[PDB]
Amino acid sequence: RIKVSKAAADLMAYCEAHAKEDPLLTPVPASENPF
Amino acid sequence: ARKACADATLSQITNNIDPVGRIQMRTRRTLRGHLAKIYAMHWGTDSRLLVSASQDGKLIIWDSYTTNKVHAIPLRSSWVMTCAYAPSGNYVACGGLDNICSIYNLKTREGNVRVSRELAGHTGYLSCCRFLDDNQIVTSSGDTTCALWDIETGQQTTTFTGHTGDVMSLSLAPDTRLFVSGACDASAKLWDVREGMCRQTFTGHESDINAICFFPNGNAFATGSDDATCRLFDLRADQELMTYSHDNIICGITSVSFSKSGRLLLAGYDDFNCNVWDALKADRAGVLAGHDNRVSCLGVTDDGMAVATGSWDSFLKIWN
Amino acid sequence: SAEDKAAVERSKMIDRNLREDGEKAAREVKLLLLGAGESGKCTIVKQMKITGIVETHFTFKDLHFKMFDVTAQRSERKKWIHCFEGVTAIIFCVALSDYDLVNRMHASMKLFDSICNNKWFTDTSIILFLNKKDLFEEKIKKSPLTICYPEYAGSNTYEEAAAYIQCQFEDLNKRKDTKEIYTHFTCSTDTKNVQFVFDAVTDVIIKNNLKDCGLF
Amino acid sequence: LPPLYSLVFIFGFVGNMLVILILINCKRLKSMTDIYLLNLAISDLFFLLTVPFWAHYAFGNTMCQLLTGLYFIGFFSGIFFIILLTIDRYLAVVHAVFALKARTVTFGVVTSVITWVVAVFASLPNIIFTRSQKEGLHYTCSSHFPYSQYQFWKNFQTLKIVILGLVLPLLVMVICYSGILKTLLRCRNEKKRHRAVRLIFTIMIVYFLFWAPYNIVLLLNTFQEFFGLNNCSSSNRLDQAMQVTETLGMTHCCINPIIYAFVGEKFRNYLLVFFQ
Repeated sequence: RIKVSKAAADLMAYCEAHAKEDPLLTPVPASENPF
Repeated sequence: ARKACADATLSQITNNIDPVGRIQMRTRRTLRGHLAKIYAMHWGTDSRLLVSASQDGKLIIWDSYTTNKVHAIPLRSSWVMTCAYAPSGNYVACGGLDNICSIYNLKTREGNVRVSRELAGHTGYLSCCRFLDDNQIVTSSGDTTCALWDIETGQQTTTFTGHTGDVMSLSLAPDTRLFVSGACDASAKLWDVREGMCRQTFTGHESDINAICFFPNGNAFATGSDDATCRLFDLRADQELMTYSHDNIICGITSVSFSKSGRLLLAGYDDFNCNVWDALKADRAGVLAGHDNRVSCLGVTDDGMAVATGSWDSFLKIWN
Repeated sequence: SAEDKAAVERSKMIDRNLREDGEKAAREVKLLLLGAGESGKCTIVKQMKITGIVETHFTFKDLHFKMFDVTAQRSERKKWIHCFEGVTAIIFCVALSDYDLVNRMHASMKLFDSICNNKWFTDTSIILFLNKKDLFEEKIKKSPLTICYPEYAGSNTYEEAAAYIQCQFEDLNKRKDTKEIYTHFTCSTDTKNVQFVFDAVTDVIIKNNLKDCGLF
Repeated sequence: LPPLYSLVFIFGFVGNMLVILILINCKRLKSMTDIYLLNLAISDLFFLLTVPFWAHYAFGNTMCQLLTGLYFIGFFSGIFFIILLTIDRYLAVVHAVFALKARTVTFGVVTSVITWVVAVFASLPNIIFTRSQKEGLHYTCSSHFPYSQYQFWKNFQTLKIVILGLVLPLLVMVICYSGILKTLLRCRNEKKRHRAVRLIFTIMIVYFLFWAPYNIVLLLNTFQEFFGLNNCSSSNRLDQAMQVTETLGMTHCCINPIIYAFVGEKFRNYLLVFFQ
């Protein structure tokens, strides 16, 4: 049972690491986008 | 009990994070091949083929890239409320009110789909099915019990009990060692696939929970209930974290899905359209609409290439 | 373009056979069976003609009928009643003799009021059946109907006791102009009970077609 | 009178298109009766596009032969479609179980093409005998027949334009709706039947108030032996009688959606969804 701050820090760090390679929040070019 | 661990709120920690912003997401293509209402939909591991279940007795597998129907499995029972897609991609599951989790083998001779195995043993109506792997599958039923299944024998390998109300949905963690399910008693239980125990209980909702989805790292998950609130829970602190409630919305939530990054949360509402939530700010960042009827399904690909929403208007749309 | 053409070609075959596969559902009549206890789905299914839900297929007057019984479903109805939204008609089976036993008729309307005033059953009519009529007269002769409702059914006579109960089931709905309610007293003959079902569903087909024909 | 032509296109043109624009996106032709009104919407515009070009608004013989045809094929297609809708309505109610197997799209499109090709077949004698007397006007084109067979073609064209005009549809209007009313008074809903029975009488009478005046002046114009030739004074008065009836016949084409499509209870439900 860790503190909420330690668990919250893990969630934001995971989102920040995968933020660049996220097609939703960062749109991708149309040719690279299969749709 | 564990209120000592509630030292601070995630919003205060996430107050310094730059907002996602009003992102605009459009429908690249619409899948209109069904005839009855759509109740189930799952995404493939290859992010290429998705399966959807409709009330017409047809289980259609859609090719997302080319907008084509790969398969059309004739269901024995027209009433279906859940479906699953195997991680290997060989089998497809489908439940319903018949208490039968019919599993069909796609890789067969001459491309003729056949029933791989008939699953029985649930007294209540099936509500959710998820493939642990090609050999095992977890099924949620309306008899307030969920059990693990084996393909080649069909026996009750492991039964998870402890839910006071009937389970509506469940999701699997990326490491597949743990999974949680949401029942109608505003509670969520953590079950181990190997031990079948009740490590900790998640609750806090004011109505029946209808949506379950894990955070991409596997250390957290979010729930979607009919109390017009989406609640995110963590497996470590075991508390309520960043409830997603807005005064404009009063309707319930039917499907909750997470993006691959986990920064923003997908939530399906029965207000004739779907909603996009910020998983760290609880801000309504971007709203997508266009469904003729209320939406019932919502899923995101493994790579996050696209997100699909399944509504009752017999239409499937892919959003980017 | 050999691979993509074959994928679309085989997908066209998938779309072709669903045109008549779903058309057969339009010809077929979807009927839902409700009941407070074990009295549901016992009368019509007893006719000699052809796990969670048992469905009966029978063709009468060159019309396909599909009857669905949900008696085996012990889960909460609020979670799966929306799955049956859009059926042709709803068949309600209630025993007229179920008033002196523990109170069952009070639970019958409690089930009946929930399904009749449901938000997903606005366009779907209900054909309620007052079963156990053969022994209802003997039961009311043995004990008065006043033990069920404080407002007595007239003077405890069979001619007006059954007529009182049917009205007590037909006035629970507020949406009388939205849908019609068909009441029939089941007899000791399979051909008589199925005849009312055919005529009642026929009126539903007439009503349903008028919205598409534009008359309504 | 010039403003009367603009009033027809004020709501009839885009109203007809709004029906097409709402059946594709929302209805998706799930019902079989939906395709009987979209080709009906194509037919009335085919009759509507002739109105601006009929008033000599601005190519001697080829264009008006298409304009004369676009009037007739546009007219016969719409008048034959409403016959099919009443037959569709007749079979829907008086034979409930027989229609369920009959009401199918695969039968709806095959019976819509054959009634399209009988309209061009019944109209082609007009295109064959269509030439322009005055090239300067560029819009005055009439039916010219050989002197030996002038009485044959003039009578046959008139004999077919009236029987296919009123008596064949009105005979279907009465034999079908009589059976419809015979299968409607038992609907045990007096509040809803009152508006249902009232509206079906309007469909019959407005047909006799828009196409009958065209036919009433037509037989007298064709059969001069009765009154026209003997009088010879009303001919100048009857010169504009055809023109005022054509507009009175043209305005029947723009009231089809309000009497066949906008009167369905579920139809307005898609209207607000289309507006969004």
